[PDB]
Amino acid sequence: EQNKTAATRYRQKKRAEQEALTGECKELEKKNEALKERADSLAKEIQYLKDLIEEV
Amino acid sequence: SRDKAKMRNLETQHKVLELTAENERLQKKVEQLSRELSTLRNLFKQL
Ligand SMILES: [Fe+3]
Ligand SMILES: [Fe+3]
Ligand SMILES: [Fe+3]
Repeated sequence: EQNKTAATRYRQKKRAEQEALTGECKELEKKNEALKERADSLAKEIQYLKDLIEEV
Repeated sequence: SRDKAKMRNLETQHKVLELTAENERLQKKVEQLSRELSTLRNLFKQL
Protein backbone atom coordinates (compact mmCIF):
# COMPACT_ATOMS: atom_id res chain seq x y z
CA GLU A 1 0.00 0.00 0.00
CA GLN A 2 0.90 3.69 0.13
CA ASN A 3 -0.07 4.25 3.76
CA LYS A 4 2.12 1.43 5.10
CA THR A 5 5.16 2.90 3.37
CA ALA A 6 4.57 6.36 4.84
CA ALA A 7 4.34 4.69 8.25
CA THR A 8 7.54 2.71 7.71
CA ARG A 9 9.65 5.57 6.33
CA TYR A 10 8.46 7.55 9.37
CA ARG A 11 9.70 4.90 11.82
CA GLN A 12 13.00 4.35 9.96
CA LYS A 13 13.61 8.08 10.21
CA LYS A 14 12.37 8.30 13.78
CA ARG A 15 14.67 5.40 14.66
CA ALA A 16 17.84 6.78 13.09
CA GLU A 17 17.14 9.96 15.05
CA GLN A 18 17.17 8.37 18.50
CA GLU A 19 20.28 6.41 17.55
CA ALA A 20 22.10 9.62 16.61
CA LEU A 21 21.06 11.27 19.87
CA THR A 22 21.94 8.24 21.98
CA GLY A 23 25.22 8.04 20.12
CA GLU A 24 26.00 11.69 20.61
CA CYS A 25 25.25 11.25 24.30
CA LYS A 26 27.41 8.14 24.60
CA GLU A 27 30.40 9.69 22.84
CA LEU A 28 30.08 12.81 24.99
CA GLU A 29 29.98 10.47 27.94
CA LYS A 30 33.23 8.76 26.87
CA LYS A 31 34.96 12.08 26.27
CA ASN A 32 33.96 13.18 29.73
CA GLU A 33 35.37 10.03 31.34
CA ALA A 34 38.63 10.62 29.50
CA LEU A 35 38.79 14.13 30.93
CA LYS A 36 38.21 12.85 34.45
CA GLU A 37 41.22 10.62 33.88
CA ARG A 38 43.49 13.43 32.69
CA ALA A 39 42.34 15.46 35.69
CA ASP A 40 43.07 12.76 38.27
CA SER A 41 46.33 11.79 36.59
CA LEU A 42 47.54 15.42 36.46
CA ALA A 43 46.56 15.86 40.09
CA LYS A 44 48.53 12.78 41.10
CA GLU A 45 51.53 14.08 39.15
CA ILE A 46 51.26 17.50 40.80
CA GLN A 47 51.06 16.02 44.29
CA TYR A 48 54.09 13.82 43.56
CA LEU A 49 56.22 16.81 42.66
CA LYS A 50 54.95 18.86 45.58
CA ASP A 51 55.87 16.01 47.90
CA LEU A 52 59.26 15.71 46.30
CA ILE A 53 59.89 19.37 47.15
CA GLU A 54 58.59 19.21 50.74
CA GLU A 55 60.68 16.13 51.43
CA VAL A 56 63.90 18.13 51.03
CA SER B 1 4.19 4.20 23.09
CA ARG B 2 4.77 7.50 21.31
CA ASP B 3 4.97 9.23 24.69
CA LYS B 4 7.41 6.69 26.14
CA ALA B 5 9.71 7.36 23.17
CA LYS B 6 9.09 11.11 23.59
CA MET B 7 10.21 10.99 27.23
CA ARG B 8 13.10 8.74 26.29
CA ASN B 9 14.00 11.49 23.81
CA LEU B 10 13.50 14.36 26.27
CA GLU B 11 15.68 12.60 28.81
CA THR B 12 18.55 12.09 26.37
CA GLN B 13 18.45 15.71 25.31
CA HIS B 14 18.56 16.67 28.97
CA LYS B 15 21.55 14.35 29.42
CA VAL B 16 23.49 15.70 26.44
CA LEU B 17 23.06 19.14 27.95
CA GLU B 18 24.41 18.02 31.32
CA LEU B 19 27.44 16.25 29.81
CA THR B 20 28.11 19.28 27.62
CA ALA B 21 28.16 21.30 30.80
CA GLU B 22 30.40 18.91 32.72
CA ASN B 23 32.61 18.48 29.65
CA GLU B 24 33.16 22.27 29.65
CA ARG B 25 33.92 22.18 33.37
CA LEU B 26 36.46 19.40 32.99
CA GLN B 27 38.28 21.17 30.15
CA LYS B 28 38.90 24.22 32.30
CA LYS B 29 40.11 22.14 35.25
CA VAL B 30 42.41 20.10 33.03
CA GLU B 31 43.72 23.32 31.51
CA GLN B 32 44.17 24.66 35.05
CA LEU B 33 46.02 21.58 36.33
CA SER B 34 48.19 21.57 33.20
CA ARG B 35 49.48 25.07 33.96
CA GLU B 36 50.13 24.21 37.58
CA LEU B 37 52.04 21.05 36.60
CA SER B 38 53.96 22.93 33.91
CA THR B 39 55.26 25.34 36.56
CA LEU B 40 56.29 22.55 38.94
CA ARG B 41 58.22 20.80 36.19
CA ASN B 42 59.92 24.05 35.18
CA LEU B 43 61.10 24.31 38.79
CA PHE B 44 62.91 20.96 38.72
CA LYS B 45 64.17 21.56 35.19
CA GLN B 46 66.88 23.79 36.63
CA LEU B 47 69.96 21.91 37.84
FE1 LIG C 1 54.41 9.73 38.93
FE1 LIG D 1 14.32 15.10 32.23
FE1 LIG E 1 56.51 29.05 34.54
